[PDB]
Amino acid sequence: LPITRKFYAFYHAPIVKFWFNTLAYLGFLMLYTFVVLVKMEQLPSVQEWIVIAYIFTYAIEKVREVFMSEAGKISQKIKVWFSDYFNVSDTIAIISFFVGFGLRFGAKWNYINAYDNHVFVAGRLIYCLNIIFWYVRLLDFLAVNQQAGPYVMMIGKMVANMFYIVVI
Amino acid sequence: VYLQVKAISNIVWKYQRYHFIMAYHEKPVLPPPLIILSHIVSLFCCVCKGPKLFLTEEDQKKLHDFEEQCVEMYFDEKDDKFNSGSEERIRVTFERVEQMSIQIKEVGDRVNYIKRSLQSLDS
Amino acid sequence: QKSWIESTLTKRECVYIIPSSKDPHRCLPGCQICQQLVRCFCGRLVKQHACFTASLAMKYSDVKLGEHFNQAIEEWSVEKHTEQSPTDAYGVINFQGGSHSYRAKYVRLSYDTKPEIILQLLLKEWQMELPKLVISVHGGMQKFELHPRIKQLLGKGLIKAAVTTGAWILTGGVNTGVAKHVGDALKEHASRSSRKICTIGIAPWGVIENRNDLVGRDVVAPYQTLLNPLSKLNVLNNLHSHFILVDDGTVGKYGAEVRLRRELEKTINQQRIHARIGQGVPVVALIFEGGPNVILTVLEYLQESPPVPVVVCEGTGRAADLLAYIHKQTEEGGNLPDAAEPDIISTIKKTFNFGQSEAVHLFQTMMECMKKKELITVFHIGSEDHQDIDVAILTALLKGTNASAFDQLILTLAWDRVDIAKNHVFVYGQQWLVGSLEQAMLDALVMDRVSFVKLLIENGVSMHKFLTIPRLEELYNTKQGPTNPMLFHLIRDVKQGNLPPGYKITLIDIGLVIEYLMGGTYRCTYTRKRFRLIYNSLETKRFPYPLNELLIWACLMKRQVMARFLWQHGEESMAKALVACKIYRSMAYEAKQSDLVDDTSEELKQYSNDFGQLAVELLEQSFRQDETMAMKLLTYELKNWSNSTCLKLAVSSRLRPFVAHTCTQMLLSDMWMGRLNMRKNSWYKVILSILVPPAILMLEYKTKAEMSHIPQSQDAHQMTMELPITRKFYAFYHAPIVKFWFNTLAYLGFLMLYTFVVLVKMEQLPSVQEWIVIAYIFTYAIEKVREVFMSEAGKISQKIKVWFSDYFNVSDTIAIISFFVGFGLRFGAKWNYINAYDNHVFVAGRLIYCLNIIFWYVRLLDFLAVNQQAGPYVMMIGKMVANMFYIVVIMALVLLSFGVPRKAILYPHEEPSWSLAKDIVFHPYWMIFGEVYAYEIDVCANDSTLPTICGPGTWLTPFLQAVYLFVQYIIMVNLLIAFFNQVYLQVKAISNIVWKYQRYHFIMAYHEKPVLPPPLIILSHIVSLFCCVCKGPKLFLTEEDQKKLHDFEEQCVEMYFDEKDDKFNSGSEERIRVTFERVEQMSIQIKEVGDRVNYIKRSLQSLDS
Ligand SMILES: CCCCCCCC/C=C/CCCCCCCC(=O)O[C@@H](COC(=O)CCCCCCCCCCCCCCC)COP(=O)([O-])OCC[N+](C)(C)C
Ligand SMILES: CCCCCCCC/C=C/CCCCCCCC(=O)O[C@@H](COC(=O)CCCCCCCCCCCCCCC)COP(=O)([O-])OCC[N+](C)(C)C
Ligand SMILES: CCCCCCCC/C=C/CCCCCCCC(=O)O[C@@H](COC(=O)CCCCCCCCCCCCCCC)COP(=O)([O-])OCC[N+](C)(C)C
Ligand SMILES: CCCCCCCC/C=C/CCCCCCCC(=O)O[C@@H](COC(=O)CCCCCCCCCCCCCCC)COP(=O)([O-])OCC[N+](C)(C)C
Ligand SMILES: CCCCCCCC/C=C/CCCCCCCC(=O)O[C@@H](COC(=O)CCCCCCCCCCCCCCC)COP(=O)([O-])OCC[N+](C)(C)C
Ligand SMILES: CCCCCCCC/C=C/CCCCCCCC(=O)O[C@@H](COC(=O)CCCCCCCCCCCCCCC)COP(=O)([O-])OCC[N+](C)(C)C
Ligand SMILES: CCCCCCCC/C=C\CCCCCCCC(=O)O[C@@H](COC(=O)CCCCCCCCCCCCCCC)COP(=O)([O-])OCC[N+](C)(C)C
Ligand SMILES: CCCCCCCC/C=C\CCCCCCCC(=O)O[C@@H](COC(=O)CCCCCCCCCCCCCCC)COP(=O)([O-])OCC[N+](C)(C)C
Ligand SMILES: CCCCCCCC/C=C\CCCCCCCC(=O)O[C@@H](COC(=O)CCCCCCCCCCCCCCC)COP(=O)([O-])OCC[N+](C)(C)C
Ligand SMILES: CCCCCCCC/C=C\CCCCCCCC(=O)O[C@@H](COC(=O)CCCCCCCCCCCCCCC)COP(=O)([O-])OCC[N+](C)(C)C
Ligand SMILES: N#Cc1ccc(COC[C@H]2O[C@@H](n3c(NCc4ccc(Cl)c(Cl)c4)nc4c(N)ncnc43)[C@H](O)[C@@H]2O)cc1
Ligand SMILES: N#Cc1ccc(COC[C@H]2O[C@@H](n3c(NCc4ccc(Cl)c(Cl)c4)nc4c(N)ncnc43)[C@H](O)[C@@H]2O)cc1
Ligand SMILES: C[C@@H]1CC[C@@]2(OC1)O[C@H]1C[C@H]3[C@@H]4CC=C5C[C@@H](OCCC(CO)CO)CC[C@]5(C)[C@H]4CC[C@]3(C)[C@H]1[C@@H]2C
Repeated sequence: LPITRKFYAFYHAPIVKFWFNTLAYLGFLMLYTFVVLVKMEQLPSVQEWIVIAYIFTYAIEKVREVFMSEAGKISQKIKVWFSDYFNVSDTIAIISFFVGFGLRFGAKWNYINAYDNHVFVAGRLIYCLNIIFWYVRLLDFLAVNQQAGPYVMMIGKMVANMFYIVVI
Repeated sequence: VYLQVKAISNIVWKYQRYHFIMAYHEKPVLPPPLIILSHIVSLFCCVCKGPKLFLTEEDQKKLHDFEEQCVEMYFDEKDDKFNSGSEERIRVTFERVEQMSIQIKEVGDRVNYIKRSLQSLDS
Repeated sequence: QKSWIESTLTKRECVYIIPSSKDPHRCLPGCQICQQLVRCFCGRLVKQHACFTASLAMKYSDVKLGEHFNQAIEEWSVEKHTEQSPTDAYGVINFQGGSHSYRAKYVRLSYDTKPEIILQLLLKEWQMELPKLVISVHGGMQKFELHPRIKQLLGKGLIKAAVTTGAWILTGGVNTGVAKHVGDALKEHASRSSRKICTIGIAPWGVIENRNDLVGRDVVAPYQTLLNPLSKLNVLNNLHSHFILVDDGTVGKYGAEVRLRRELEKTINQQRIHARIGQGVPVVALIFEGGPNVILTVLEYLQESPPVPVVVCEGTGRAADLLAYIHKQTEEGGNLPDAAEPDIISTIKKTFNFGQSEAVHLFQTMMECMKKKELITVFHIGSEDHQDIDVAILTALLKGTNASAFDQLILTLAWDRVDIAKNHVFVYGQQWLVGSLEQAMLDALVMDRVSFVKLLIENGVSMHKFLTIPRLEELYNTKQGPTNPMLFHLIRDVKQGNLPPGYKITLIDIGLVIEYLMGGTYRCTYTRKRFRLIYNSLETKRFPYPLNELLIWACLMKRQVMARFLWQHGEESMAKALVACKIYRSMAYEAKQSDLVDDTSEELKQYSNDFGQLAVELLEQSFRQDETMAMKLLTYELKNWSNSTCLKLAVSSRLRPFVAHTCTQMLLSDMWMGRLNMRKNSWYKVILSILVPPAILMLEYKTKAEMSHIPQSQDAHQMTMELPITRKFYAFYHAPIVKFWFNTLAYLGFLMLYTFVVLVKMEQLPSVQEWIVIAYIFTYAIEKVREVFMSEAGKISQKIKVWFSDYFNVSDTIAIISFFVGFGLRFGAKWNYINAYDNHVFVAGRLIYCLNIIFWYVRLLDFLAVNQQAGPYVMMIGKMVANMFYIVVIMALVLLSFGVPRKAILYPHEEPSWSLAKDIVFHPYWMIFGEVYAYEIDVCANDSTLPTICGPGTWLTPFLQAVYLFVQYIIMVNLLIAFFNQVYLQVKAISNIVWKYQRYHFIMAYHEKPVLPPPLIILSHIVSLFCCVCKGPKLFLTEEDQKKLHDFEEQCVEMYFDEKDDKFNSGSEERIRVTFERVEQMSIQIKEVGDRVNYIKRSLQSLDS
């Protein structure tokens, strides 16, 4: 196979698109985690800008995933993509981070001590909680394996079929 | 409830593996920090400029032949898996042996007439 | 042109015109209605002959104006008045409406076509293989009628003979004749849809119905099932596959059967039946009620050269009956009994409705038909006369056609059918040629016909006699069978890349493959200096044990069904099966690695575990007879398999169920004992007798009789050839159980000192204890080196690959290397002379000790697993740690899902630090173990240990943690419990087997270990070193005992088969099968009596009256 057709066949492989997103997402969770733990000044650090960039561009990937879906009438496109645990959890996590970035960038910043503007405080605690949507998503990646998938697909069927013991 | 959720959860997994693979098979190459490039390319050009199993007409026939034979076997095997089973051979055996009893005893009668005959014909 | 059919074949058709019967019927002016109706002698309506040149004559009436010598026309020359052109009717019938739509196919050619063309397209274009029989059914073709038994039974044969020989039944095609009748059989049987009989049934395009439906080039046809009551044109019969529709160039006419159905028959009989075989493909002629023409056609095949035989049938109709009728009257053929020589002509009259001049003419044909009664037969369904027309058909080609039993057999070989030859070739008083039996075994082996191998080896063909170098050597060099295309791969590997053009495989080569497949040091006979000589020189050119040499062939070339057959024969049955399990297991590994197409590996892995399961099932059949001899079987030097052992082969194939049998464990115990009888003695006494040497003299040992089944070294054999006091010590100390309890009590005296050093302070120089500690490890390390260099394996790269495939030999390497980093930095240091633990070098070297210790307590599981109860539980902790890696990663997301928000919400001023890598992982890990940090939740509360962490957002952590533990203590930690509880039997069952297997490698390591433990072992090293520079076990039998053991194996094999045959024949499922099949047959033989008895009654009601 020639050199030019020997790249195109790699990059347009599903396994490659996976291990080329995982290593990005696992480089997103290592920066976001860094932002969440480390203090946060008036303006986003280089890391936090890259964090917003992923989510934003990721959100666009989730819109185009809807409009260019197989389904027909939009009301049916908006009924298969929301019948998915992680596409809801993205919606909740993309909408929430932009409540967080809204109240974090959009704030008065007392200039004496942060965490004296409850607006600023709020927008962070949105970040520090939205994070749970993004570690839990690694089960979308970890379930690729023939051994791990099932154990991920059991934690739904054990949480569901024990609601009644847990009320007792 | 472990076996009966582990058996299912394999099947729900192997089913969801379809919707997952066939989403990367239409996903951009480039990940969601740099995907915006592949979006602008597709956007810019779609305003300006799924998979298929491409067979040759010869292979459409060879595959068509494959389906035909494989159907024919499915029936020819199950018919034998039924006729070869013991429960079925007991049924036939039973129903024969019923019929056999009949066609023997009527001979048993008839033979008893050919005997009392020859005991008296020539005498 | 794109189509080889019409590119080659052509269609003939009338091009001139010849008015057939000029005289018009009615409608006073002839001119129009004459031409409109009066057909050409061409065939169809004269007006229909388009073919433009004729149509510029049809314009007025015809060619050759009106009268214009009306007599002159009257021939329709089928070359001048009839030109041909490329075919435009060749396609595929679909038989519109057919109940699963059975298919066929058609062409349309000119009868002058030569058979080379019909044959080549048949086998190229239509893509078939040459058959192995041609049943050309030249019978009567008048839609005739039969009785059910002969409608039904006669097919049971005819189908069967043709599916068992891949035949091509060659009918007349049409559904109003012999074609119609075979279809009645073809459907009643259905051939269990497959590539069954590939019936041809050649007929014309002239008498055919719906010719216009299937016109066009390579075109599907809507050919329809027209059972219109009159329909002068006829349908092709249903079940017939491939058709030919030879267009003479005329509707209505006949003749497009014989011009080709002659040539085809001869032309197939001209071709070779198979690559190996060199006969002509057989032709057999079947007759269903024939006719005036057929009864001559019958005669023609009798008169052909080759004399193609015929098969007729009593009770299909006129001809088959009469040919069977005169077969009764005529005796010898030459006779005709003259008392009835027109009395048959009385019958010849009534059956047909013949006349007189033809009556003798039929009778004439009957004579030459009988003149050779030799090559013709009859089917008497009414009696037991060679039942099931198969045998008659298959047989008839052998009885009549003069051919040697070789030439007979070799045909039956091609037809994969012994039952014929078993009862019609291998019959009484036969002229069996000297080498024909041999030359046939050459063919049955290569072609994979085990059934004829069995047949020939029964009738007498010694493998010892039929197994030279040249014979055997080419059996590899054949493609004429189910070849493994992988054998050529392993060869080109061991040649290191070399690959000549044709490459005659030599027996040097097969040896080097087996040396490579069996591994270790397995030297085949094919590579030894002796055999290398004689191979470069060519009964001394024979092999002693052939079925040991073919069993390799049958397995290298992946011919399982041959391998098992060649296994039950011969001798050394257990050994052979375990070699096969290694070869297949070894080919599978090379297939996976070196792929080219479909792995065939699971095909081989199934082939290994089949043999490898016979050995296990052959052993138990020997362990249940005499457990003693069945332990000698596992140990006697084989001498045909590289001086190896029936057990060292199982271990080589990782065949756990054999080493984990209860005979391979009672032997290993008997070696674990040694010369000790530890069923009387007790483990108390050994531990005493070690620390009390003179208590050895009160231990009850075993006699040389009780150590017959126990393989020994040379020296112990000598101490039993040449008990005294001096031989009563040597037998103790050189016991494996003693070498164990004499190392444990050292190692357990090492761990009690090392532990003392680790805990107690450590001054500048090692204390007496720590010197003894170093001594053990050092001398122990030497024991681990010599354990490698003097290992069984060959090339060092393989010695350095088995000793590192062991959990504790790695852990030693890590622990011996590490302690000498520790002793290096502990002895090699400056020692501040004010306080230790102020030299980080010294500190370091200790913490190496205090951590290396974990390698040395964990090793007591190598000692504790000796027990039959503890071993498994030790061999489970591997299979539970392995098969839960994936729950435990899910348990680490949840940990950081919680640890990152909490350290973010509670400590919101943290500069970058390494503490942000502990405190996101630290407390959330100790929560899994029930430490809730209850006075650190709700840090703003009044009972808090963290009243300074109170700030914005810190009310969220009680919720996160609630969610956390519900996952990490109720969902997930109780998912483990449910994991283990449900994977317990299936790991406990295994872990027993993995333990009982590893007990081999453990015992047989003390059986080559020094007596003296790793503090004092250095003495036994220097002794062996000093002397080896200056100066495994064997089961020593006497020649008499080699025979008694040989007898033991023989009988035990014979029972294994004789028992399983009865366990199958005694089972209910099998008795139902027979009962069923009998009771079917019984129904038949009763009801026929029920008939017959009903005739003997109506008789006697009227005879005397
Ligand atoms: C695929 C489908 C699923 C995904 C859905 C995707 C859509 C996501 C849905 C989003 C809807 C959620 C609400 C909007 C977010 C802001 C809300 C907010 O509080 O704003 C604040 C900031 O408002 C500003 O104007 C300043 C900061 C810039 C706004 C950036 C947010 C919009 C980005 C959206 C990009 C989305 C596009 C993504 C690409 C498609 C207003 O409050 P404040 O000014 O801070 O208050 C000052 C108070 N003080 C003066 C007393 C201190
Ligand atoms: C910084 C962070 C701040 C926020 C933190 C707080 C986060 C709170 C945590 C939230 C937990 C989120 C996980 C649950 C996801 C849904 C599960 C699912 O898919 O169920 C089912 C969806 O069934 C349907 O019928 C589809 C529509 C229902 C969607 C449910 C929306 C829940 C919204 C909650 C709003 C929460 C928002 C709260 C916050 C304002 C599964 O599929 P199905 O049943 O087969 O689908 C029907 C298909 N069918 C008809 C063909 C069969
Ligand atoms: C006091 C505390 C109380 C407990 C608190 C809450 C804890 C519990 C969680 C609560 C979250 C709310 C979602 C509940 C799930 C609903 C759906 C379900 O049950 O199963 C359904 C799918 O299930 C899923 O898609 C998700 C299953 C839940 C996973 C929980 C997250 C684990 C990791 C979080 C780590 C966080 C750690 C850090 C936290 C800071 C499947 O059900 P089914 O039977 O197959 O039905 C058919 C489905 N069908 C319609 C699509 C065909
Ligand atoms: C079967 C196969 C598996 C087993 C493998 C068996 C082989 C084992 C493999 C071993 C490889 C591991 C490395 C070698 C060990 C020393 C490393 C080290 O740090 O040395 C140190 C001591 O160096 C000295 O020279 C002083 C002490 C004597 C050296 C004794 C160690 C060698 C013994 C080996 C006997 C092995 C043979 C055993 C018998 C066969 C160097 O550092 P330092 O001088 O302390 O630093 C001073 C710094 N300061 C001045 C600032 C304070
Ligand atoms: C944050 C903490 C996280 C947990 C920490 C880590 C803890 C866990 C341990 C980690 C150690 C790393 C080794 C893991 C084992 C891998 C191999 C395996 O799974 O099984 C394999 C063998 O297994 C063995 O030979 C060893 C099994 C592990 C025993 C663990 C030590 C127990 C005692 C420690 C006491 C320490 C107490 C003191 C501590 C100071 C068998 O697997 P299989 O399926 O049969 O496959 C076929 C094998 N075949 C190829 C040979 C044919
Ligand atoms: C269940 C049966 C039990 C009862 C039910 C009754 C329900 C009624 C509940 C009512 C809640 C509202 C009243 C409280 C607000 C008053 C103000 C206050 O104290 O603020 C405190 C914040 O504390 C909170 O905000 C408390 C938590 C609010 C959410 C409650 C859970 C949602 C319902 C359940 C759903 C969950 C989802 C489950 C997911 C699976 C601040 O005070 P502080 O703490 O001292 O810190 C400040 C210190 N500083 C100023 C120095 C920095
Ligand atoms: C969105 C997807 C992107 C794709 C990812 C790649 C793009 C991301 C690339 C670069 C991003 C950063 C560039 C800007 C400048 C960085 C400065 C900085 O932080 O320096 C710090 C290192 O860096 C960190 O501590 C944070 C970044 C590295 C670790 C986290 C991400 C790694 C994973 C992603 C990559 C591997 C993937 C792994 C998984 C497969 C060092 O400084 P400090 O720690 O402050 O201390 C210094 C000492 N002092 C303070 C005393 C002076
Ligand atoms: C930057 C430099 C490069 C290195 C960076 C990257 C390092 C590596 C990255 C990740 C760690 C795991 C690597 C193992 C992959 C092995 C291959 C494999 O088989 O993958 C499998 C799973 O494929 C997955 O992608 C599984 C999920 C991993 C990504 C998500 C993070 C989960 C780990 C974090 C969780 C928190 C734990 C936190 C712990 C502190 C897919 O194949 P298979 O199942 O074998 O398929 C079977 C059949 N088949 C083989 C025929 C197809
Ligand atoms: C490598 C393998 C070799 C084979 C092993 C045998 C060879 C090893 C032989 C002898 C080694 C010691 C000889 C040197 C001098 C010892 C001095 C000493 O320590 O005295 C102490 C006893 O001893 C101990 O406390 C440590 C040694 C004995 C216990 C640990 C090993 C026992 C196991 C091995 C043997 C049984 C095996 C059991 C399991 C099967 C007593 O002094 P103290 O404790 O300091 O207190 C005194 C009071 N004072 C301080 C107030 C004054
Ligand atoms: C110096 C003065 C003398 C006293 C010192 C010596 C004392 C004794 C030494 C050790 C204690 C155990 C002794 C039991 C032995 C009984 C005999 C036996 O059957 O052994 C078995 C196991 O053989 C072993 O060797 C098991 C492992 C013990 C040595 C390693 C230490 C593990 C225990 C410590 C771990 C740390 C725990 C910490 C706890 C605080 C072997 O035989 P079997 O399984 O019966 O075989 C079944 C079939 N058969 C019978 C037909 C063949
Ligand atoms: N290859 C591959 C592959 C890749 C990813 C996945 C994960 O698939 C996620 C989808 O799987 C769906 N899903 C799931 N998801 C399991 C799950 C999701 C999230 C979490 Cl935190 C957990 Cl504790 C478990 N369970 C389902 C069920 N019981 N019935 C039907 N659908 C289920 C869910 O809607 C979600 O959208 C599965 C397979
Ligand atoms: N008789 C006897 C006898 C004596 C000792 C042993 C101990 O086992 C020794 C070997 O056993 C091997 N082994 C083991 N060892 C188990 C083990 C070893 C160490 C530890 Cl700490 C633990 Cl938690 C468990 N598991 C194996 C497996 N699942 N498959 C194949 N081999 C396995 C391992 O390589 C180790 O070297 C086993 C039997
Ligand atoms: C998939 C998983 C997602 C979460 C996670 O794993 C992978 O992502 C990782 C990224 C890590 C951080 C990267 C860089 C640094 C900088 C360093 O700066 C030293 C400065 C100074 C000290 O004084 C030198 O002198 C401090 C540590 C820190 C913040 C890491 C902490 C652990 C983190 C958060 C890891 C976390 C467990």
